Amino acid sequence: MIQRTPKIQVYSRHPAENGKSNFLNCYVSGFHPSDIEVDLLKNGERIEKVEHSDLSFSKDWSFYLLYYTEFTPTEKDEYACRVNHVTLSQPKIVKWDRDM
Amino acid sequence: QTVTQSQPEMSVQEAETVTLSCTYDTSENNYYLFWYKQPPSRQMILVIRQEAYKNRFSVNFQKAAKSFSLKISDSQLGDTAMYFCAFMGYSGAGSYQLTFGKGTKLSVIPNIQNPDPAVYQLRDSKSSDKSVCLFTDFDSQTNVSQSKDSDVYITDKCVLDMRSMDFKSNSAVAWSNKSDFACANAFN
Amino acid sequence: GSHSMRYFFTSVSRPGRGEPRFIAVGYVDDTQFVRFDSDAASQRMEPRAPWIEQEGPEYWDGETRKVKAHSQTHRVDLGTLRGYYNQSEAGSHTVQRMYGCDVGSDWRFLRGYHQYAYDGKDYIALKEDLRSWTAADMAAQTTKHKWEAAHVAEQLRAYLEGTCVEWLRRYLENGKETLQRTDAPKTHMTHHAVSDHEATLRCWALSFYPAEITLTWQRDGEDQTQDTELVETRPAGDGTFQKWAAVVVPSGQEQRYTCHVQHEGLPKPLTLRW
Amino acid sequence: AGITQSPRHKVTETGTPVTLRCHQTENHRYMYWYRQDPGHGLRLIHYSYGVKDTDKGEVSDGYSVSRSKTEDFLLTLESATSSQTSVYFCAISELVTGDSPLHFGNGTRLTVTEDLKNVFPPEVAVFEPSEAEISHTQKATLVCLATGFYPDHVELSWWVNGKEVHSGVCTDPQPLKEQPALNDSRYALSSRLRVSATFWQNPRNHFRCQVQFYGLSENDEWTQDRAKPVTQIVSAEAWGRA
Amino acid sequence: HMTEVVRHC
Repeated sequence: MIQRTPKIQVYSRHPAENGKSNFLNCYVSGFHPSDIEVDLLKNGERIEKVEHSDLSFSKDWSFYLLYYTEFTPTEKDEYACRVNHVTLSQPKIVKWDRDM
Repeated sequence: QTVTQSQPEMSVQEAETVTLSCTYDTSENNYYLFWYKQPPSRQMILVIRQEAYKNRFSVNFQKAAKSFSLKISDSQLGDTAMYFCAFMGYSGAGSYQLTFGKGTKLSVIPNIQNPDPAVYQLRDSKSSDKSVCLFTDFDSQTNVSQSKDSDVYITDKCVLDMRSMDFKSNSAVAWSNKSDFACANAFN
Repeated sequence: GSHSMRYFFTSVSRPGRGEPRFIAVGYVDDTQFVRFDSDAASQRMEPRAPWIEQEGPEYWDGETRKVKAHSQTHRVDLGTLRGYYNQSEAGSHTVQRMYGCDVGSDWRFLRGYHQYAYDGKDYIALKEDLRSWTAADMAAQTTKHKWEAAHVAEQLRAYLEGTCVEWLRRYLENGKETLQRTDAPKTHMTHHAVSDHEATLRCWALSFYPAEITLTWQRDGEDQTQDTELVETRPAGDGTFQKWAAVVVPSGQEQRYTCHVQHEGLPKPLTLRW
Repeated sequence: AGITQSPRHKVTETGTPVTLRCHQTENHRYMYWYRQDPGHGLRLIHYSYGVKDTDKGEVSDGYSVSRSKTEDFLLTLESATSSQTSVYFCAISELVTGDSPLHFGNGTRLTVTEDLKNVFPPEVAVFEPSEAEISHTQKATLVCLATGFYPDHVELSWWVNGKEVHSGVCTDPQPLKEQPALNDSRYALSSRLRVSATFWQNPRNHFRCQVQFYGLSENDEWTQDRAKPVTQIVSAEAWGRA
Repeated sequence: HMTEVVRHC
């Protein structure tokens, strides 16, 4: 079988206005198999109350999940997504860049 | 899912027709139903099959009514058996298996052409001073009393068929462990 | 526009741990409205969208019965497939099922489908006309004969042509505010210098529903396929979606490049320039 | 169809472990163990959807199953209880549909006795036809009485001049309990064979009642002075009388 | 509304 690495996207639900409540999403898609560890990071450490969508999959059979939490963005505070999966040599981290 | 045979026991006269009832419960659109015949050999013999999607023995499959009666016309004595109704699911409850009803013991009854009810004392072939009482040749309507005393044993009725002479006769047997037992009083 | 109802089932064996994980989710176009998780405590089909909540007990008891029937079938199937392929009890494997129906603008039946995959690869599938299976392997050939014997395609076809569309029609009515809306893309472009001589142009589309969208880059009126990067369309989290396409361009040539946005709630495609 | 259950007859002491073996030649995926009991039809004990894949029926408890190979489905009772006196049926199916039905084996009569000492082989006696019956009907009825056996695992058959007969025969459908108040009462069973007066009165005719009995095996302990109540045939006989 | 039509492969 073909194992497929996750494609990772960190982003906010609404355009980020410093000092307005938002949601931080980390959407992982295109992976297989289904088992995956995903962490939302505030300055390189795990946030505790992180919700996730119900596992589903695309026409090509590959899986996708949305992990999302609540947060208000500050100017200084770094946010990232930490993903691990059988297809990675080591946890992969993707920084949230609101300027994309 | 469940199957219902409401009549545990039924009788029919030989050559006549009888209908055994069977209802079932299911929440599924597709499923299968079965009648099994179990003769005294104890074998489970498949007799009827029915798929819900779509000869002396016949079924009246009423899917809306969830009814699946078995009709035996022209009953032979060989039809004396326990008949089971069985349900088999498609994907839902009880799929990949059979769920049975409780069964109907059918007794096919022969006509006694010349009744001649009488009690006879038989003696052991071995010099045994032991004896047996035979009550035989009574008509099919005769019900055989159960043993009044616990020292006295009485069997159910039993029909033998002397094919050679187109002859049938009922009998029961009674013996006692007690000495001085009288055959004349056995069946009273 | 066109609409669809699709259910998705995922079954994952866990050697040494007991029962496989089973997850089911049901969608109307791109809005999930039900789910079941073998690991949640309810063991019931659960609502996930406001408009399905109107269904009363018989609907819920039914879908729970059905979803469990799927769960049990998959559970066996994992064991059966391992045998079909003489694989060991050691590794985790995946069964996936997806079926549903599509209807047109008239809400009339367009097409149905039912496909099944083991370990992320096509195993067996109903053909377009819902009358026969396509089974590439020998294992799938074995399955194909079993499903023929149990009139699976005949009964599936009746479902996909009738029940599947009748309930989609019903869902589309019951949730017409949710489901029948068209939210047009909000668009913008960003610009970041890559090197002395290159810059990234990124074309942004936000808060659109349905998820179907096309984003195309264009140099000098011609379709770009070189230096062009398109991410996976991604859920915002409020029932809308986002997508961007980027293109690397030589510095001072930016005005050579147009982005083109196509979506159901745009009467005309949008041409964005930097 | 091609099922064989092993064994076909068994008596087991309360608290002993016992295994029933269902064997198929068919290589079919689905196997079942049901038990048949008066007032319950057949109830599913366990089933198996494939190798090493077994689950519980509605009368699961007290019983384990094993599906090592495809060909064998083994029913095991850790600690025998009297409640597990029943008739056990194995079943086989290829696809489990209308056209691929369950096929049953021939069954296993198992009784759980409180003590192996309770097991007794039958005594058999033939009773000669009553003179009054001959002069009254021009027929003669022999009676065979098999008594004192336990468990009720017997087959009674009549033999006339060394061939088995069926015509003119009828045997109690069920044996009778001699001491109905004992959970482990010994059993009695009777049968009649009826011939013409002519036939009975012909001294050339030989009549034998044969009772096949299923009792302890070679592998069963026996410490009692009376002979071991092994599987055996017991017979009584009579010659025609002029 | 799910289907009932699923069978062991």
